[PDB]
Amino acid sequence: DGLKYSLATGNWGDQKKAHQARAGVSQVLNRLTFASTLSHLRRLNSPIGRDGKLAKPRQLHNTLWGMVCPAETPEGHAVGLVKNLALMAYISVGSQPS
Amino acid sequence: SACPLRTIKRVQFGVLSPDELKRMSVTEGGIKYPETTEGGRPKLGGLMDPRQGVIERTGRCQTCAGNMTECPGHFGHIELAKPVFHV
Amino acid sequence: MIIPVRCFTCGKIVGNKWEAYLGLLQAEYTEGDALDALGLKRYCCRRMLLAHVDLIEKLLNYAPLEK
Amino acid sequence: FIGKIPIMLRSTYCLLNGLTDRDLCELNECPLDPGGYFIINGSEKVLIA
Amino acid sequence: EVAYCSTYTHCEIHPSMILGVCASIIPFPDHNQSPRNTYQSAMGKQAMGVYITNFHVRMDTLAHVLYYPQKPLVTTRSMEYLRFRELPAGINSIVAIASYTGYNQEDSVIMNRSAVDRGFFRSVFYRSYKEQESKKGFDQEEVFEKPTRETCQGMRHAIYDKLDDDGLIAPGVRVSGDDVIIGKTVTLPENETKRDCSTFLRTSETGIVDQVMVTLNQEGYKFCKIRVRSVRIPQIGDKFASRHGQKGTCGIQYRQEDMPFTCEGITPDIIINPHAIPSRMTIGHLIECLQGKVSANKGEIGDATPFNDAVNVQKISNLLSDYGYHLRGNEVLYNGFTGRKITSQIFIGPTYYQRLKHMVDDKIHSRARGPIQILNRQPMEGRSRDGGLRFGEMERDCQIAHGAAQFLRERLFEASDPYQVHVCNLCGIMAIANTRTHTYECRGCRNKTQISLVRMPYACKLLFQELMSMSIAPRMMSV
Amino acid sequence: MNAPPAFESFLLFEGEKKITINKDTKVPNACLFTINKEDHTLGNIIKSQLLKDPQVLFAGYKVPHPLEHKIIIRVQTTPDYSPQEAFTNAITDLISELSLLEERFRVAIKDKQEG
Amino acid sequence: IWGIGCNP
Amino acid sequence: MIYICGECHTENEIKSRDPIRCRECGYRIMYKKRTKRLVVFDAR
Amino acid sequence: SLKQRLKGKEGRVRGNLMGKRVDFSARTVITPDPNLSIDQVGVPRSIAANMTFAEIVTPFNIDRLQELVRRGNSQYPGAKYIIRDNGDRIDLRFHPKPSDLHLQTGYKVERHMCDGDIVIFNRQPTLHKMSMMGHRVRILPWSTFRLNLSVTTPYNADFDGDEMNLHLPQSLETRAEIQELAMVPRMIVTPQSNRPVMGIVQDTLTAVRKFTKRDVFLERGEVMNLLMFLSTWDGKVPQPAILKPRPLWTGKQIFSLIIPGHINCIRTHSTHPDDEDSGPYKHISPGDTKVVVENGELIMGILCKKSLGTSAGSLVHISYLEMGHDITRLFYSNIQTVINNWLLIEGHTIGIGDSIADSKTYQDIQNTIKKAKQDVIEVIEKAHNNELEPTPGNTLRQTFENQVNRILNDARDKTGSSAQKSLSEYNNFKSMVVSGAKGSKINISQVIAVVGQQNVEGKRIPFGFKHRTLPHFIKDDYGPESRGFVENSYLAGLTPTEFFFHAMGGREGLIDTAVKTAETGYIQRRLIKSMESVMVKYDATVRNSINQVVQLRYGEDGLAGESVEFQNLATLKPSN
Amino acid sequence: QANQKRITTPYMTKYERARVLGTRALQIAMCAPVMVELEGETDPLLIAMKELKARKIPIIIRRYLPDGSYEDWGVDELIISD
Amino acid sequence: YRHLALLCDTMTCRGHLMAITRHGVNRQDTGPLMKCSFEETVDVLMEAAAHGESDPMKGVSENIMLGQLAPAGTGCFDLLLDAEKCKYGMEIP
Amino acid sequence: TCPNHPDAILVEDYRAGDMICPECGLVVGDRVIDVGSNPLLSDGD
Amino acid sequence: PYANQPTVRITELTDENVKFIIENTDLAVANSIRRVFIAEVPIIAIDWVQIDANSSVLHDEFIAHRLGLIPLTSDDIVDKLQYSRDCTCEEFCPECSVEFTLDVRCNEDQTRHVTSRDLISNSPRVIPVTSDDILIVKLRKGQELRLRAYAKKGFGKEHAKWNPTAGVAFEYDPDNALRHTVYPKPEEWPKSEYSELDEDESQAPYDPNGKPERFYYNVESCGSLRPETIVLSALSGLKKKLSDLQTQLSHEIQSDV
RNA sequence: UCAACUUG
Ligand SMILES: CO[C@@H]1[C@H](O)[C@H](n2cnc3c(=O)nc(N)[nH]c32)O[C@H]1COP(=O)(O)OP(=O)(O)OP(=O)(O)O
Ligand SMILES: [Mg+2]
Ligand SMILES: [Zn+2]
Ligand SMILES: [Zn+2]
Ligand SMILES: [Zn+2]
Ligand SMILES: [Zn+2]
Ligand SMILES: [Zn+2]
Ligand SMILES: [Zn+2]
Repeated sequence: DGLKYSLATGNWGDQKKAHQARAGVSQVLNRLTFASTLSHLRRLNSPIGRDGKLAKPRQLHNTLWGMVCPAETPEGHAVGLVKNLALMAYISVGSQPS
Repeated sequence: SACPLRTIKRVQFGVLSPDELKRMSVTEGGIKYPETTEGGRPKLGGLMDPRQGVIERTGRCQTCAGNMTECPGHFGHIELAKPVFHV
Repeated sequence: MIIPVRCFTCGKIVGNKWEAYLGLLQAEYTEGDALDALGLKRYCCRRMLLAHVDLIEKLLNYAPLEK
Repeated sequence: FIGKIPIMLRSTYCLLNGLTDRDLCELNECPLDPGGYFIINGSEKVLIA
Repeated sequence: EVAYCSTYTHCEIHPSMILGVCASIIPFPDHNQSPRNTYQSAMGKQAMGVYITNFHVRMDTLAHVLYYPQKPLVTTRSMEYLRFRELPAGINSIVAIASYTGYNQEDSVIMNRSAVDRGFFRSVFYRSYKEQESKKGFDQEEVFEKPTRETCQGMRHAIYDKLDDDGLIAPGVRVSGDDVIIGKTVTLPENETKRDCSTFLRTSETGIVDQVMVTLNQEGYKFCKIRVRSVRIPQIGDKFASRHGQKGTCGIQYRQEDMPFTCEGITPDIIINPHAIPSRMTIGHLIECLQGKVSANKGEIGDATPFNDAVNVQKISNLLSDYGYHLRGNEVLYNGFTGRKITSQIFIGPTYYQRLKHMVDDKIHSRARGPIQILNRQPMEGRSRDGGLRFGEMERDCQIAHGAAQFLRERLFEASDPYQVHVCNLCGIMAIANTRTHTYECRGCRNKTQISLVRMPYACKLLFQELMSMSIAPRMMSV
Repeated sequence: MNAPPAFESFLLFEGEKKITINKDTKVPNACLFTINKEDHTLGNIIKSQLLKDPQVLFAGYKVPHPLEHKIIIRVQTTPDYSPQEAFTNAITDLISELSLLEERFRVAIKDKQEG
Repeated sequence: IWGIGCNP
Repeated sequence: MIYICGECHTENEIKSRDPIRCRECGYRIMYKKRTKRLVVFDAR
Repeated sequence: SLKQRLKGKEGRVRGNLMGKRVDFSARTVITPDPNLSIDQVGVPRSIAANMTFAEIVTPFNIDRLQELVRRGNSQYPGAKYIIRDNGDRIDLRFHPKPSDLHLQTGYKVERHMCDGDIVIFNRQPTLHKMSMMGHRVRILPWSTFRLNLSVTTPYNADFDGDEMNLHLPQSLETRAEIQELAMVPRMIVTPQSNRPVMGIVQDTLTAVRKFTKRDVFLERGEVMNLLMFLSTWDGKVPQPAILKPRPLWTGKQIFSLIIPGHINCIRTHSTHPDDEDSGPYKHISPGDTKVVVENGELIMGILCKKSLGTSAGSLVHISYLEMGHDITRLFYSNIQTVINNWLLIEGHTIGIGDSIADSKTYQDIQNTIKKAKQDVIEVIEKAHNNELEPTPGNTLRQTFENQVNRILNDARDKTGSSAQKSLSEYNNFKSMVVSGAKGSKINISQVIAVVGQQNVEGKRIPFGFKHRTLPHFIKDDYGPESRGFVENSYLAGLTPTEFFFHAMGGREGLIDTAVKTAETGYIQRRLIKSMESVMVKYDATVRNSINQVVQLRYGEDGLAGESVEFQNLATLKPSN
Repeated sequence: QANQKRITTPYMTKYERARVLGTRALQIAMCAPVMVELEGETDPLLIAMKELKARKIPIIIRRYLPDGSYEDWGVDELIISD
Repeated sequence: YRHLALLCDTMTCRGHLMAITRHGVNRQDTGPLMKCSFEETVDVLMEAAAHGESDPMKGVSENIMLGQLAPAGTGCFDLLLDAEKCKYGMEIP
Repeated sequence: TCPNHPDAILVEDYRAGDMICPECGLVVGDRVIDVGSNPLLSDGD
Repeated sequence: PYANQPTVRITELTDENVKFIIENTDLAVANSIRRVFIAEVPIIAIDWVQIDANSSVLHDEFIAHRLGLIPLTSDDIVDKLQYSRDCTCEEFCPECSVEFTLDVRCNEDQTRHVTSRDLISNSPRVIPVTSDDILIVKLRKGQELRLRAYAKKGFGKEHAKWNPTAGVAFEYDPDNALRHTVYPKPEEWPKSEYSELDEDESQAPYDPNGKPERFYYNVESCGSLRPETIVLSALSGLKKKLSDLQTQLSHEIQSDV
């Protein structure tokens, strides 16, 4: 029930405690077009609040060259706060340091 | 309907007198019962008082024949055992 | 999903030509040569056969809802 | 038995893993479907990074 | 070369891989303005096409599938890995950048009605409705059955003839708005028989039932999903966009006779205003039209990888010159109405145009004396609930600026929440009033004579009562 | 949902007149003809033939709105000629032209085949 | 996108 | 009241308030069969 | 809590009292319609059928309302309800007894909205007073609201998925208020800037420039067709400008018939040479500029944004000031119709042929860029040798950036000027820029010659990586390409590094738009709330609700902002 | 106030014209007698416009000065803003 | 210039610079309901109740809240019926 | 409860939310639908 | 004040194409004839479909649309047939319609291509231009399509399914001599196939006296009608429209006076 | 009621 609830609701935590829960994770997959499905699967979400209008986290940064698509970002109140991976980008799964 | 139609020309704001609250409230003796349901649906002296307002969109409140439209609702009073600061 | 009858812009019947176009492509004709042989001359008609994607075969792969 | 873990589709532990496209068609699942989403309560949910 | 760096340690596989999935479908992205590539990234997500090949099996809400998807005539090499050819979203369209009748002005688009008749940009909209027969109630059972007006005390006057014995409408039956897709009945506890619990079609769906399924859900209760299919022929409100950020509605639809025609007889499927191009600087659109003309004549799908250096506009123009057309792609057009050659030569070429999900039928709403909210006794909100449009505070400020005091009064009081209250003259607090009894009395004064009727919005009455509950007394005195 | 039926473009609904002739008060010997359920096809031919007439001072056709189906034709003739007469004569001339064209096209067909 | 004095 | 079965495509008549299980396969996903009344489709 | 309910937005105080959801309102997508007049709006039939305006039965209108009642809800020009004298409402949909259908004086029949019903048209956000204007209704057979293109400029609406709200007044009193205060023709001129709000736009402006050229000559039949769409025509064909050899009218001759009444106006075309006024041929202009209208006849000049646009002294502004609002409404509509029907003969287009320039021009652009890059290199070498001297008030880094930006900007502008020289008369980009319908000289320059320097946060592209903009460039590279200068044009295509830098600039643009919307909304609301109650009393003093005198006369001269015009005193400047 | 010493503008304000025409039209719709002979005018608002042109509307406008006094200008006395 | 001068005059009318904020606007001695519509809301109402403030009902927002006709244009004046003119003229209906 | 029709069944309506006498069309009740608006676990709490 | 006498020369006449040149005619008449080709030549096409069983992947309305677009031979019967509105009988009868019936089921493992040949008509004259074949739908094993359809007379103004022509090519003044289109650069533009100029000269010298004449046509057919019959029927139909106008105009003229 | 996702 914990795993199922956190996936279904979109709140990352427990049912009793929503104070530390992070909303926006686990959205419903968009099936309007195959392009929308693929882009929804390969999506990054910056944690900076949308309500804040400070422009530094939104601007495209030089280090996003080849890691994140420069053009593809939502236009509106979330410009630059939602990003899509480039075609060749591969996020590291992780390994032991031993 | 017999009352003449008038337009408010001045609104006077003031703190409600406790005596005025007692007189104005249709509920008498206060809300003695936390439960909202007695005799099945209505709890006299409870949170859902038939005299306080119209319920179920078909009933009529005791004070007036509101029929869910005419009645503006009527206030009730709870007599606190010991006084409490208003925030 | 399936080759459209009657090319949209002009209206020439192009729905009878899809299997012939595929066969000519198998015969190692270039796509332009196949379109020329089929009689498609205006670029509006050639657009229909050249850009068509036959998804109905992929749909036919699935087993029928009622046998 | 200590519980159930939701399974991301077409991962290694899903039933669809290592199935030929014909077999995916036999299960009425599209060969071109990317995978990577959980089916929780009947709706496909995607974990945004 | 002239020495810049002699210590390169790594090399890029290809610069076009910096772009993402949605930006990779843009042809000639480097020839566009940057905000336009950003806008096309968003519009491509909303285009219509076969979303997945197993769409017949799936029962999803709001699924649109185009009749005749086509792969782009001018395609990026990276599109192959996105499988855009396998599952395309859009149709190559003969597009003329011209001003014909003024119905393509702003961003609107004149479309060919004959082409629309021949299947151009036709789509299907499937909507699925789910209902669960819940027996969890102690004495409430939501049985699936066909409600009967005489048997059921609670019922509605919408059409119930469609429902079969199981309470589920059979597939293949047309359903108009306000019809009963699924009939469900809750047995009513006899406190001392039936409150209707059927589900009704969304207004103006006007579709035919496609599939009806009956299963048991996770909870084990009987679960029924019904999918309704509606064909959607393009109209004069639907939104069409190209791959270069040019979005617009359909201004008007002219038949093939009325559309301008080349000497060959080709009439543009879509006419877009020339005024869109210059300010937006989407030259990629123009180069795609040129490459599409060359590709349709040559028979090979054009290459539009972002950074090629082997494809230039001059080379495309020479290639087109070989095939008998003007090198820059312009063509001499004839006016459909009169037959006279248009003095300016119009730029006509095939261009991949998409159809977005936003359609006028889903976005049209009208409200007149509909249902009102419980809390505020104000009109509901939303198209589904027949809600009225909000008259915002900025709107009321505009009306104040006009000086239209009575329109402002009607819109903010009489149209929304008219109401009457009885107020004691001696004390501003409202007084109890029995209209049927014709006895009006005020508590706290023991005064019956001095009561006056006051007309106020119900929201204002609620505000004053909420102030009273906070011990504030908003004594409204007529004097 | 609000789309007009296709047959509305060319079918007169009951109680509608194909031609209504209303005189023009502004200028002498001018009439304004309104043709219902017709399009540029008929209007352009009639206007052209009217312009060919030496006694026709003004001749033009207007579709008031493309969504609606109506032609308004304004004909102004010299004195000793009537706008209605000009309209009738224009229609007769167009019919004669089309009939002669049909005969010659049939002859050309017969000559092209087996000749 | 033009210059420093223009627009971005 | 004839339900086609998803798994084995065999029609099974089910009475009201009867479990939704197809005989000969046991599958619980049934589809209602196409209605007998016919709808006129304009080719347009 | 009670305080929580009242305090926040969407609470009773603001979300349910100051603004609230209303009945008799409709919303749908807006699409263009050149044939509709300025005041008319095209309403779909379904929206018109749902919305009903109650009409009192009078002896005058009892027959018409009786026919509407007989038609019922199903037939479109029908009545949804009958309201009796007692207040009883007879819904005609459910069967009414034939006795009930009978009407007598005092009954109120709720007829369906018909052609000519005044409505209020709104598009959020409602920034200014012109965003809510009263439109007459014309029912047309599709499901989109259709408004004239000139009315788009007040609403700031384009037909790319926009939507608008339709409010139908329900009483004769409020209908009259809209008719006589808020109709579109009455609000052509804004009091904000004493300029006309609405002007000829898009195809009609571009085509009016071409129509008004000296070159345009129209034969007899084309004149017939153009005059057919002129609503105010006297029925008299103007005498052709060229009687022999073949009778040929001129574009200005026909446009003179459109001009209302007798309006006198002198304006200058956009391409007016500065030296022309001083030199000879000042009145016989060689380029056919210096629009002059005498006695409501276009003597000379090429119309453009300046003459027919939304600027003070425009032909439309002088029409509203002199002729009145009604004749000006007819003026707008007639310009649109006649010019749009001429555009079928002439036509407009945008193609790659417009973007491409002569080979010599391309070589000149390339040479300018070459010498600019060399100059930037020389500045860099001076800076490295420390020969550069700091500008007063600026650090050496700041002054180096200043000089480098100056060199790059001069090169950018010079290449743009060369590209603009290359443009022919037939070039359509030039047609749209010269007419003012859309675009700018900058856009042509970027299309043809050089995209320009990409600046983020007021500087060249910053060193996101350690001391270099992108991994491909060498550390400590302050050169032109490294810091963002995009040498290639849009037609030529951006190199990949230039593509990324261009994306950075465009992202800054998008972010600025998103931020400005919210901040400006807050400012606007605060100003309105502070000054909402201030008004001109019958003393003509400007007083607030408290009756405190803000101003003794409005504007210190007691005049309204729309009537005033710019004028020159002419006693001030001259010498004694 | 007295009929003499009227300080307000003789011209009818735009808001006064709007409200007078609307109110008179509402009266005409309720079968009030019409002073001006109608030439086949059925719409109440148009008849009200005709009456306003003839200056026969039977309404006197009471203008409230900010000091609390009022000046009663009949519609005939006011010069039409048109 | 009229629109700029009016804002400047409202800000500096009182003699102290009145910011267009909750503080400056609400401090001015307007009606309590009008203050309630702008920002502070409930707190303004509580203070007004405590001090026995009375709303003059001359403001536009206050009249809009209670559903009465605003004192704005088309509400500044009150029309009266002219009996003598009603008698005169041709009363056709 | 149509006043002119003793013992008349009033048909419900969804468009305006009112019960209407079907034989005369009189609207009895103007806007009397509005919105029209776990007991198993435990009891009243 | 009288009609010009036109002439016609037929340069090419094939089974699907007619090229002819109309001379001594006004531009308005020629363009109207071109317009009548597209929108006012009557043809028989399917307009009513009742689908009994449709197990194909394409939905029912998809099949109906594709069936409508299928051309049907209407060479001689279209003149005899009456419009459904004209016929006195309720719905459809053999005088006002032609009945087509289609029954196909795939029992073989191989995919069955439902083609226009599977459409069966009760009337021999109207056949789906078969005497490859147009593919209506492809059927997997166990999938069945059975439908019944009626075909009605109509013209392209109603729907593009009744459009007799594929492409009507209209061109006048092949070498720009009336300067109806002003080329910015005359040399770049390709010469017309009908152009009579030498290669050196791009445009003919301007002729102020000249007016549009000698209009060039190229009419291609979908097989519904013979390409010659399209032209002849268009001329006859335009003549009928003008005659109906003349009758109604005479009625109005007499009634007013 | 809350959340997210779009549309300007
Ligand atoms: C032109 O200004 C409009 C308006 O100001 C209104 N609007 C839009 N979004 C918002 C928002 O979030 N908040 C508020 N308050 N208003 C908003 O939309 C603005 C423009 O936006 P755009 O720049 O995308 O218009 P294209 O230039 O893109 O037009 P294409 O070529 O697609 O038709
Ligand atoms: Mg827009
Ligand atoms: Zn009560
Ligand atoms: Zn074609
Ligand atoms: Zn009291
Ligand atoms: Zn089974
Ligand atoms: Zn009754
Ligand atoms: Zn028959």
